Amino acid sequence: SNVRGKRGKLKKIQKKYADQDETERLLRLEALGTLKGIEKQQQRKKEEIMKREVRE
Amino acid sequence: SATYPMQCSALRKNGFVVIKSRPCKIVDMSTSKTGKHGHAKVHLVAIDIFTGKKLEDLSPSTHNMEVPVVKRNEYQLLDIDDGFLSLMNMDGDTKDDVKAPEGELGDSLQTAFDEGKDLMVTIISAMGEEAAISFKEAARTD
Amino acid sequence: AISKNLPILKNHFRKHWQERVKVHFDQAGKKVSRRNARATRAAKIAPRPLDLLRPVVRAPTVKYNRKVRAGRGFTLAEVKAAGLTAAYARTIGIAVDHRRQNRNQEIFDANVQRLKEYQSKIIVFPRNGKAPEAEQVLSAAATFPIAQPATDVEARAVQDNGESAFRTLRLARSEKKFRGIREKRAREKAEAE
Amino acid sequence: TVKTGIAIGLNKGKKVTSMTPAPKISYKKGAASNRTKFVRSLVREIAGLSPYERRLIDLIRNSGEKRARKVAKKRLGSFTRAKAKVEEMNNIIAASRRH
Amino acid sequence: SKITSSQVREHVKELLKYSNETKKRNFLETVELQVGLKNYDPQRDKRFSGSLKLPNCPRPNMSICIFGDAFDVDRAKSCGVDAMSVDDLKKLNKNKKLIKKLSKKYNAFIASEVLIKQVPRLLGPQLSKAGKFPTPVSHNDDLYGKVTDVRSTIKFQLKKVLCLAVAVGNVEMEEDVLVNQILMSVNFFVSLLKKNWQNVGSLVVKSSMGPAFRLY
Amino acid sequence: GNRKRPVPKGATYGKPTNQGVNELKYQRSLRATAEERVGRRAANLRVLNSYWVNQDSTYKYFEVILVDPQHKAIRRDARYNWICDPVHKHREARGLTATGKKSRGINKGHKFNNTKAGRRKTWKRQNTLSLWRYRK
Amino acid sequence: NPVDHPHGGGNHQHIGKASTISRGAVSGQKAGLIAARRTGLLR
RNA sequence: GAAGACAUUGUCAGGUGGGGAGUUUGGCUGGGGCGGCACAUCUGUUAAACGAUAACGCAGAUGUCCUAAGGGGGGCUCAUG
RNA sequence: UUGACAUUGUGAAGAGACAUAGAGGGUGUAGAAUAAGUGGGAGCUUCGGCGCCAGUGAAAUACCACUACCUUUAUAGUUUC
RNA sequence: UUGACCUCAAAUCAGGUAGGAGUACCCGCUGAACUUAAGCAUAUCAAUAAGCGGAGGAAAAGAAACCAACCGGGAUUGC
Ligand SMILES: [Mg+2]
Ligand SMILES: [Mg+2]
Repeated sequence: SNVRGKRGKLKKIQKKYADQDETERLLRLEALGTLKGIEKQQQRKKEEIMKREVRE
Repeated sequence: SATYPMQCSALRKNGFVVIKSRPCKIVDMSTSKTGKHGHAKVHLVAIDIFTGKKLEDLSPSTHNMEVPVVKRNEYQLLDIDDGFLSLMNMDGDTKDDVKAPEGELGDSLQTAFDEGKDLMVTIISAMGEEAAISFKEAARTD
Repeated sequence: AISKNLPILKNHFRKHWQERVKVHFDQAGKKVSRRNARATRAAKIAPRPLDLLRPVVRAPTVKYNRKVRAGRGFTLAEVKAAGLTAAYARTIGIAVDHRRQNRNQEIFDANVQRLKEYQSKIIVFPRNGKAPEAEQVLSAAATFPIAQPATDVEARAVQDNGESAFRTLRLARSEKKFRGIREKRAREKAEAE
Repeated sequence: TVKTGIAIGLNKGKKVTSMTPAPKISYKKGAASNRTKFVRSLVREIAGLSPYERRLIDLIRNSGEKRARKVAKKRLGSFTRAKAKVEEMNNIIAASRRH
Repeated sequence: SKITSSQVREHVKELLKYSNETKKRNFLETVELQVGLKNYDPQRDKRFSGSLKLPNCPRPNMSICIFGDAFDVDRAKSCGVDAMSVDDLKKLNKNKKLIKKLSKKYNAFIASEVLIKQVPRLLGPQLSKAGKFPTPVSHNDDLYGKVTDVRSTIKFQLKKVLCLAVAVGNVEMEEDVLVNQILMSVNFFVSLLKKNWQNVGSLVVKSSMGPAFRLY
Repeated sequence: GNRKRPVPKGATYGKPTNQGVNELKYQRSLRATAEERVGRRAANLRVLNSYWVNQDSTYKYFEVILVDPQHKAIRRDARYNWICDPVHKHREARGLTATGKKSRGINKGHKFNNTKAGRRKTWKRQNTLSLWRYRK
Repeated sequence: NPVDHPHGGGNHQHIGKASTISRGAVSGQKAGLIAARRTGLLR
């Protein structure tokens, strides 16, 4: 929360996503496709480790 | 100078252009008349050499587009450590400033250096940024 | 546009200049009405001389300081040396300027002398009685003309002592030019321990 | 300051005998009177300090007169007003230290 | 230049005063410049590398090996410098323990233009890992002259650590020579460095078995 | 604040040097328009002066002094009966108050050569072509 | 006709540019699907 | 009641902005357009044995290269058979 | 649309960043050991001991300094969130 | 309870005053483009035309927070 360009995102969640529950949150991020992006970023970390393992 | 002007009609396929201040290499050129009376317009589709993105621009044919200077240079590997290649020039000069490739080219180069071939690396210079594009093996002078 | 060998002209007539054209057809009639105004003013102030007394005073710049001319009014120091107050001088017809100063004794003495001659020449009437009529003149400036002072006599003896008056001017310009660098060198020489 | 008699140089001009006229009273407009000094001291006692003057007091106490003059030059208009303001604030610091 | 010549002269004076008179050491003491650069990133910024040849040698006696051909070895007999031939390098047969022993034996290497191609093929990349890579020499040039040159080389290369160090010279040299060499080395360092004299973190002069002295 | 140019949808219909809408400034002062509105409110009075009292982000606050030229205490009292002369009707509308002369630029000096006797008067005076009977 | 709408004109009735319009668009431009997160018929 | 020193408002600053404004969109030319450059130049010829001389005449060329491929001196003679 | 300043006052906590005063800290394996790296260094010694040749390890060890990264206290501190 | 003060009102309260016209000249605000640049965007036209507010026989300005640099001048206006 002390890295650059995070408080600009944190303002919008207080503005429009204050009254929300986790079922709706999961539904909306699944309907907007950000969850697939998070999954692929963690996957890219997994092949980053995995390629080093195959090299060894 | 680093870059020199050219005409759109003077450009042709497999040549370098500057599109949005990026060195790009053309894959497609198409000219269509604007109006029956008017001059034709050139639609250019090109690929950035460093990043691989596809960039297109359309212009008048008489318009002048910017063209980079691209130099391809031949070197021998010394070591691959920390993502930075170390190369060796003819007359014995050495550079370590080149970063290692990050794709399947970099993976194949890493495996080839691990299993011990003598690798010939082609690195290109265009507009002050440097990268490696391809590697071969020296068939003679082992 | 540009043509044969002629000088480059600059005629500023690109606005609507024909809307502002003043032709002085009324020069002669304006002069006649101006003389009529002077005569009716003189008849209105029938003993008084139609203009105030002005001091002699030295013209400002280096182009014109060789000449002397008329000022706005006398200095308060000048009228106190003449021996009358500023309010009384304004009532008896002397222009007083509260904002000029006396730095020149010759100009001061000339203006004091001029006030003395004016006080000798005028007649001041009593405020109540007889009014002994006295046939006005119309120009205090013409009765007290401004005279250029005689600066020198027309024949003298030659006093030559070998400086040529060109070396003097050149040396004065040179020492003005190299003044401040010499005190700079003197200051650093003094503070050199 | 007498003239030299010649047309150029340091003191160029014609030598005329001077008069040194009486001083004008308008030349002493900015002179401080006893009554206005008393009024200014009393209202300074009554009103105290403005916020920029308080933070200037902190700048002489902590960061020195150079940073104090830089901040006062930014705050007021000119460097002259900044120097006078820092000087009078240093006087307030000395007087309050005596208090 | 933020650093001034008179300050360099002063700091050199107490440095040589401590090294020579007060606590003399039996081994000859090398004067070291240790630098640290500021607001710089090894990963993103360009990795600067450069070399300069000092007029008077910092290290006259440092061990150097010449990889060389027949002509180079025959000249190296006259030069008096240690050499192994291409046949000797083939003998070595890419054995890691012995080539590591050679790398710790010799600080500097000089190789011929012909054989500099297969110096990596016979020896491998552990020379580039150590940072001692052979310098090219030709048949035309003088080997002993280039030995003096390599012994007087000063090299700045970024690598990964944001602090560098070079050996300006000996304690035993004359004061003006030491001042001139440290000044030209600082000037060469800031010439290689981008945004010069502001990405200089710290400059330290020291002598071997001596305390540090800080020049800005 | 500024004076927004009153044009429909910002279209000025001219050369690009006149396309500015937002950052344009009114040539008179807020003190001037304040006392002019006060004079329109009390047209039977005469505006003498005005002074600042307060402000915030939205408004500036002025107090306007006005004198009644029909009251006998101002018809008499020769120090003030000059305001009863008909040449002083709406001095604040003609720019004859203190801030009006400040905004018109009426001051002595070399810094006021454009505006010293009236800007339009000087412009007419130095754009007039003067021809005499005997042409000089 | 193109004087009357962004979609007007052409020798065939077609939109031309994309019909999804930015939320930061101005009056006279917001004609179409304003700030659409997705389009099309989902199944 | 709600909200609260945050919105709002004012002034600057960055982004976005054919919704709108203003303007531009070469020349030669066996009509214009496409093509070409005959648009700044160089060699030979047309060219009519001084000089000059046209066509979208013919055959070509230029926007470079060279610390020697510049300057001086010495020695030697080349292609080919 | 975004930021700053003003409107704009009154109170508490919790983090973070600098200045300059000082502290300690670094364990894949192998290797006598806990190898942050660099650079010098063949002699330094206070013990006549530690390095050096030699072992292992990418990196070697005394004796010197430097630079990061960490944790760590304090200022009539400077500040931001 | 009574009498003040402050502030704010109401009266077909006593007496007054403003509006509109004219607008050649005057004092301000606001404000173009045609045109010229042989094109055109800064510029020019022009601190103009059109629009709005306000006076008088004139208006405005006016008795230095001036000009100067000289041996200094001395409100404003006009030629
Ligand atoms: Mg407004
Ligand atoms: Mg359409």
